[PDB]
Amino acid sequence: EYLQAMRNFFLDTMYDFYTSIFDQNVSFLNVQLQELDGLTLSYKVPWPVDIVISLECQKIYNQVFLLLLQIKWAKYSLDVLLQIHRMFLLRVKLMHFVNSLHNYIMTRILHSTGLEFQHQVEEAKDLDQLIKIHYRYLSTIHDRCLLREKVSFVKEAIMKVLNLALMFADGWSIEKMESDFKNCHMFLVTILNKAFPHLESLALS
Amino acid sequence: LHGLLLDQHEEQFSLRVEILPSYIPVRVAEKILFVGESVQMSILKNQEDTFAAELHRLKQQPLFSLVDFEQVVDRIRSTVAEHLWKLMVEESDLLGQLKIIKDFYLLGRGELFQAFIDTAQHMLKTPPTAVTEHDVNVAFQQSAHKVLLDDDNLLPLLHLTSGWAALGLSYKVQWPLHILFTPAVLEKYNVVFKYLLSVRRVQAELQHCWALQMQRKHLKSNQTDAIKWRLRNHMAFLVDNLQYYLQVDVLESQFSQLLHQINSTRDFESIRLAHDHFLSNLLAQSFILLKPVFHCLNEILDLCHSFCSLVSQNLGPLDERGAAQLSILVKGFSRQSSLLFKILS
Amino acid sequence: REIITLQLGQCGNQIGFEFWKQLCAEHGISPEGIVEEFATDRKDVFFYQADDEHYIPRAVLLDLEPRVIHSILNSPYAKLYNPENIYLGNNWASGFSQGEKIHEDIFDIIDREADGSDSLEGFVLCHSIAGGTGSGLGSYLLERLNDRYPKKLVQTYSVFPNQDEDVVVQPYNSLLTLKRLTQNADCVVVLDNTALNRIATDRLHIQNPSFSQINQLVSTIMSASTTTLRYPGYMNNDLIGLIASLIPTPRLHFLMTGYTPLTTDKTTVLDVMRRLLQPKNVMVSTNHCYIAILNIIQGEVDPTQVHKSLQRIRERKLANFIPWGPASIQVALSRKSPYLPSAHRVSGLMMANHTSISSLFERTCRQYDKLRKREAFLEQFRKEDMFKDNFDEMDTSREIVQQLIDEYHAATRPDYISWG
Amino acid sequence: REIITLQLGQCGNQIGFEFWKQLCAEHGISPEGIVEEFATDRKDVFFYQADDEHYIPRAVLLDLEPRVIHSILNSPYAKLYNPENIYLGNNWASGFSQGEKIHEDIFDIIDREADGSDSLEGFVLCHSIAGGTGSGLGSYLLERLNDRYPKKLVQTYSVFPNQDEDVVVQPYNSLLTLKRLTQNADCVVVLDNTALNRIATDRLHIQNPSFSQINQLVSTIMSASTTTLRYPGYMNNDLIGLIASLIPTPRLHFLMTGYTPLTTDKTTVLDVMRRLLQPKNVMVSTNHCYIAILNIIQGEVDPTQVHKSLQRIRERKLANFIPWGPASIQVALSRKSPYLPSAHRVSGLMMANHTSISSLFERTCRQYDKLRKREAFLEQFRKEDMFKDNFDEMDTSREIVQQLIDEYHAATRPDYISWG
Repeated sequence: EYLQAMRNFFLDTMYDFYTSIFDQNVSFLNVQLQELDGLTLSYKVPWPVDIVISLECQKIYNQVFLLLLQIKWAKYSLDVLLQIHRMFLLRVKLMHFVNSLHNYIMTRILHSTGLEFQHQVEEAKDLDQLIKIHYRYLSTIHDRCLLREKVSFVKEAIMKVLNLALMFADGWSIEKMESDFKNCHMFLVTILNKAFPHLESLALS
Repeated sequence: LHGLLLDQHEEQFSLRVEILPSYIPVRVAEKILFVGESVQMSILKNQEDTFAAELHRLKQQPLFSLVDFEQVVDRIRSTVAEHLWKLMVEESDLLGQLKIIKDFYLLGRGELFQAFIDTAQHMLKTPPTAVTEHDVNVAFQQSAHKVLLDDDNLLPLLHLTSGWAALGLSYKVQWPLHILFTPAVLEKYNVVFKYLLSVRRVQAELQHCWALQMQRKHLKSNQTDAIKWRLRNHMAFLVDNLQYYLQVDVLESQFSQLLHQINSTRDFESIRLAHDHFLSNLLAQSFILLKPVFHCLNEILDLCHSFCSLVSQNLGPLDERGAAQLSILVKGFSRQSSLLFKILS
Repeated sequence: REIITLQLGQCGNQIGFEFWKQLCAEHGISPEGIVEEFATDRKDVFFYQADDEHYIPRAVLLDLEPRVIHSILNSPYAKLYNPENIYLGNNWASGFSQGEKIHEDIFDIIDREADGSDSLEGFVLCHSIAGGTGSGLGSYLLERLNDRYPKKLVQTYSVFPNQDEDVVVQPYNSLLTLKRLTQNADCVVVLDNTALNRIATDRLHIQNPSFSQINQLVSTIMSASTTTLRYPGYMNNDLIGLIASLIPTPRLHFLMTGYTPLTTDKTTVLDVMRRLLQPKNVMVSTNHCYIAILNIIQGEVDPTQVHKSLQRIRERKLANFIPWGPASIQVALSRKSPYLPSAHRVSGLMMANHTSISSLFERTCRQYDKLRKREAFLEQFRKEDMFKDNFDEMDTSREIVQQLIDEYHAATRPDYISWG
Repeated sequence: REIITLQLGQCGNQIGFEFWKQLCAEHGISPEGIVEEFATDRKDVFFYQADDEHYIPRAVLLDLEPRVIHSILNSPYAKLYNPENIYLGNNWASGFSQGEKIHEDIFDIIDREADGSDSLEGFVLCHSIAGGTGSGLGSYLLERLNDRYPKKLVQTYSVFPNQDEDVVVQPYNSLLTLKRLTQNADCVVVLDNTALNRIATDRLHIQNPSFSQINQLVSTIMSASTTTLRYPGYMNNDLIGLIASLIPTPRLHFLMTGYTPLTTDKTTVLDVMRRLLQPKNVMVSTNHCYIAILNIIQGEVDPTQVHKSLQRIRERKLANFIPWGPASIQVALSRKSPYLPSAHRVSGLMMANHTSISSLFERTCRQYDKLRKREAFLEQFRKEDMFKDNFDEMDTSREIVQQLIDEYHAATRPDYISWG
């Protein structure tokens, strides 16, 4: 139950939680959590579960939590607004682009393997092999997620389109965003053209 | 009994002259190895104590006789091969896998291997074997998906090492549940698959180059019966269509014999003889064994490719110095077609 | 967050009452209002967490000369909700004027329920296009919500009551109400009772109780549209995040509806996918082309071959999106809720921005145009003359909807790199 | 690949409906359209893989002043197929002119079904030679298919309705339609209802329901002709590969039909081989000689003594092929399909290019010639005069068919090293 609750804390109820961060104070975060970058949010692991759940597991949960905040920042910023017309051209060409991106990280990685991982942890038979079944989930979902492999050839596109989410919020000039976008999108596709088999679930657009 | 290997302490692993007795014949020495290998893969344990008692009885006797001893080793071998046959035929569905092997290797299915030539015509050129290699697998999987087949297409894969005639088919079988299929068996299957692919490839050209009725005599009175290639188009088609209807019988006889033989036998060791005859018959009857007659057939296939290339571009009848090529073609066709009727004499 | 439901008109109050009975059966609440022991999802999107340990639903009922509202009242699902928002002609101008004279106290009803909530996310309106009492009144009060509340979102659920053709003042009321739906609404869900009635008469032997089963269909579509908000899911658990993706331009915001089971009396997602693209599954029906498609699938299936199904549908090569835009089918998956027995629990829905409805807009435009030309079918009531003696509001609605038809046709084409 | 069936005329729609009921009984489909659990062969040659999990057959029904099409409609095999291609005089000129005036919308029906498919291999036409409503209309639209589609193949299934002799305008319509079948068709399957009716009255005691059992015979011949395409075989699983081998010249493309069982109420292939060469087995009947023969045998036999049977037939020395060509009997073997009970499952068919039909062509030529000489049996309707006042189309058809008769006779002889 605790292992379930971790990946539902890091990453309805959480939408109210997110809007207050959309709008540092270390006590405000503490009272909101118990009710995109930075963010001291954590829960203590009691000792009978601290000898199975490791310290470096919380860090991986925090990696994906921080990244999900950045994704939802871009997605929500292009979803909270109601050369001139070209804005709308710049809207849908970017509002799709994050929506596909969020569709890849969650469904292909964090919903397939998690739905399997519940079925995996119920087949463990001791304290000790639970650790190994857990560590053979962490070190591979951390690899499927773009955090440690090719993080300057694929990830930099995801980082540079996050600046567009701030520039477009300011603008709510126009051509200098789509000239950037069509550049980096085709860079991503002409590097993604190597599809290694898992790359194909997004080598699509 | 236990299946233990390396019971020899230097006086899967192969046989050797120091562990091979010659006063006991070699044919029983191979059966001993077979009996030993099969335990690890088994209903030998159930009767095991009975086979212990025999051996213990053979331990007691002060005199040795080959006549009694050979019967005991052959009887143990008989029951072991029966145990293998009982499981592979029924619970691993060996016969249904033979159907798949036939469908994709002897080209006993035609949807994939027509659409694959339709959706890829770039393997006529030499492959870099790293872009073409990805492309052939992509074309294969995309062609299958149009109408059904969400099931299989895990076991068959392509393996490209021109790009049509160095292409292979990498398979997989259940390795614990099948030992009748090893790399060499599927290698023979690869060779026959490539030859049948070559013939299917040239027939696609023949049916494509045929538009004599569609556009080349319809709505036009054309330049035919003045400038024409004499309609050798019809004649080149028949000599391969007939060899090819013959190929159909060459395949189907062996397939019927295999699926008749397997029901009769109930030991796996006899099944091995049946299959090792099946492959050898297919080889020589399709003339895949290198012979001068097979090289005549390959020369015919080369001339067919070269003739189809001309009549493709020609569409409505035209002399573009194509008569120079046509003279070579009629000469070579006459010469080699005459040699096709000295192999029956 | 917290979303308030406003129902007006006789047809709108009927489909709202059916939806509230649907969520009464769906969630763990009595016909009394109290939470039950089979409640735990989010119950604060439509139900005010009241102080009675009752999850009292936020249902604002407004009417003008009510008839069927009394039949709604004498039922155990009209004391299901009672936060004191229950309140007691046939033309657009007459309904507009009658909504003008009594706007203050019902707007005070709106204000009381608005400050009564902890938070506000949207006002969703139950409406029927040219429904008589609903028309005019709904357009006027829709303008007053868009005037008084610019920080909140307005959604409109609207049906077109037509028994396969027809009222001669109906194209005027639909033209004027559609002008209000264009410039005072954020998202409009439009359905055709003709196509739904034909499919309903086809699928079963219902012909006389067609309207009652149509209420069940609309209630299931509404509950499936808000299931990911009511039940703990992942994405767009506010209204605005759901609404934002389908709309590329705030005038193409009219969404076509789809529904996979043609009767409900075990498949993969691939089958229902290749089903619901085809117009045997569309319940509301040059070649007119989708701008963007959103799909929500709710069923008991094992969700990984969805990427495989996207592979298969991609290279089956059925449908293409828009020239100027790199658009995509947008897909969400949810679970079908318990506490209602349904054979074949796989049920699919599509919310899609389609240009085909422009033709149907033009159909209404053509009808209004010919009645404008003949001038014997505007039916000359004194309310229409007193409301507008010049009838230039019809001309304004006509020029706005003609610019809308041109914008539809230019967005279908690659003339949305240019202007039309 | 994927082949679309077009049926027109009353007789053509009847034999098409019989063929579609035959494939409904043959394959694992309901009278509803859905795939069953006894389906798995290829079902995409004639049935569009539709999105209903229904294999909906590709059956394009066209008509002109329909009568029996309504009797086709009120039956459970007219809702077997419904992809929306169902559409609702007695002379060749009148049918030509009536097909001229309505060609656009039915050609749009053809275009809709043509782009509706993933792929296209051929358009196969159900027709009856001088059938009244079918004649003229079918020739005109056949010309329009050959004009509009030069990349696709056209096959024509045609029967000659004659109750053992006769209509006096029938030789004119057959001459004109045969001109269109020569220059606008790729393969024409021609049958004689006289010879088939005589064999049918001989084999059983059917004399009044002869036409209904003739529909069963034509349906079995059609299903056996396409069985190797519908069921997984080896060779010519496109139409064009099957059509290509029998035709040495695109004007000798009219094929004689054969059928081995004379009634169907265990033999080797040798017996049915030496049977089907002899004209007791030919259902459509100097010495006129075969150019090429193709045989398809479907039965439950053990296929190796086929080479032995070819040995025996070779040196029985029955038949010789053509002087100029080194031709050969071409043979394919298939299995008779399940889900229809048939005593003596051995059934043989021959598709053969024969010059004997030239005599029958000349028979029609002679009939037309004598009616051309007398000029009291052209029956002088105003449609024929308005279509062609000079009647030079009959002269063009006559000179083309006379060149065809001469080409037939020269191909029989060794004067196809020369020209005739």
